[PDB]
Amino acid sequence: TRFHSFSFYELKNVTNNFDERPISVGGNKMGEGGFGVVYKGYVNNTTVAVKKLATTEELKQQFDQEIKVMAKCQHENLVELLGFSSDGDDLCLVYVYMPNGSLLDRLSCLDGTPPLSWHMRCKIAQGAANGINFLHENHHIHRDIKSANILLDEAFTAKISDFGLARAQTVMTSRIVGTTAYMAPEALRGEITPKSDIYSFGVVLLEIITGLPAVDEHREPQLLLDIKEEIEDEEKTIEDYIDKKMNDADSTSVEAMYSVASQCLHEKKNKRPDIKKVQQLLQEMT
Ligand SMILES: CC(C)(O)CCn1cc2cc(NC(=O)c3cccc(C(F)(F)F)n3)c(C(C)(C)O)cc2n1
Repeated sequence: TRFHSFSFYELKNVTNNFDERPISVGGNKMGEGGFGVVYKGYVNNTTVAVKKLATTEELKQQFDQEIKVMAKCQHENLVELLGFSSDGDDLCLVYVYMPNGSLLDRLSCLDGTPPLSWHMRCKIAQGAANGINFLHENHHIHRDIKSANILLDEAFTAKISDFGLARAQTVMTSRIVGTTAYMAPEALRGEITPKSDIYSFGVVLLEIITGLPAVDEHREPQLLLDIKEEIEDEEKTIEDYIDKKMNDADSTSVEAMYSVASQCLHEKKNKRPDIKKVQQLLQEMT
C-alpha cells in the first residue's frame, strides 16, 4: 500500500520502549481501549500516535480491516494512517497525532483541559457528521460511533477514528459488536445498517449538549439516551440538561442540535434521518 512499513525496533525506540506510564507522569501512554494501547511517539521530526495491538487471528483481522479502510478513505474529518508494523512480536498502527485527544476526554476536561465552548462544540458536531457522511457515501458502516472515537486535532477539527470493525437494512451478524450505551436497538439484535451509525451519532450529540457520558452507573438515568423520554414526557427540559460548563450556549442553537439528536434517536430505523439530512440540519443550525 501507500503506507510506510516501520520496524518494530524503531517504534519501540520512539515510544520510550512502549512506556505504559501516562504522558502526564512522563511516560508515553495516551489511551487504551480498541483492542490495544495508544502511545505517543516521535518519527522523523513529527509527533505520532502508535497503537500497539494486544484471539491472535481476530486481532490480525482488525489490523488488516483498519489498513483496508484507511487505504480507501481519506477525508478532513477522518484520522490519517501513516504506517504500520507487522515484523516484531506485536502489530502496530501509526497515525498522525491528534493533539487534543478524544471528544470524550475534552467533554470530561480530563487532565485539566478547559471546557469546550458551545461555538467549538457546534464545529465538532458538524465535522463529525461530515466524516460519517464520507464513510456512508463510500459504502462503509462504522459500527462504533462514540465520543471516544471522535478525535480532535490542533484546531479542534473532529476526526472519526477506529475502523477495525467497519463493514463495507439488511444484513445480519452472529458477532454483535459495538458499545451498548450508543447502540441502536436493531444493532443490539445483530442487524448491520448505516441507520445504526445515525442512532449512535444522536447519543454523541446528547453528550456534546450535556457534557455527560453516555453511561454512568452512579447516575439516574444510567443511560444518557433515556433523557429523550424524560424531555418528551415533560418531566425535564433540554435547558435542565445543558452543560453548565459553558458561558456561550444560546437556547436557539442548543434546541436546534437537540432536535437533530432526537430525530437520530428514533427507535424505528426507517424513521431516522440519513447522514445527508443530519449534515443539512447541523449546517442550518449555524
Ligand atoms: C491533555 C492533552 C494534552 O490535551 C491531550 C493529550 N492527548 C493526545 C492524545 C492523542 C490521542 N490519540 C491520537 O493521537 C490518535 C490519532 C489517530 C488515531 C488514534 C487511535 F486510533 F489510535 F486511537 N489516536 C489520544 C487517544 C489515544 C485517546 O485517542 C489521547 C490523547 N491525549
